[PDB]
Amino acid sequence: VDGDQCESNPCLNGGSCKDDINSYECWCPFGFEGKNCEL
Amino acid sequence: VDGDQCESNPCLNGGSCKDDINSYECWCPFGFEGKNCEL
Ligand SMILES: [Ca+2]
Ligand SMILES: [Ca+2]
Ligand SMILES: [Ca+2]
Repeated sequence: VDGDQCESNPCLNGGSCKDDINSYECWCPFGFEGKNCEL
Repeated sequence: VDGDQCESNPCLNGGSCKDDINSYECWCPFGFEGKNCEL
């Protein structure tokens, strides 16, 4: 089944990665935004 | 704001880089150590 899309640490800047099905979400610290916390 | 300090792949020897705020961390394979898995 689907693997772990967080294994590559896609979330920058201390963001917490949650694995989804063929995708991932980043939970960013306050005041970082963007899909990977890059803003 | 803060950039991706994993730019340029600082972790050696198969290590995995995680971007933090103004810093990065490496996970290193068993048998390797140092900040950048260089020891
Ligand atoms: Ca997945
Ligand atoms: Ca390099
Ligand atoms: Ca960073």
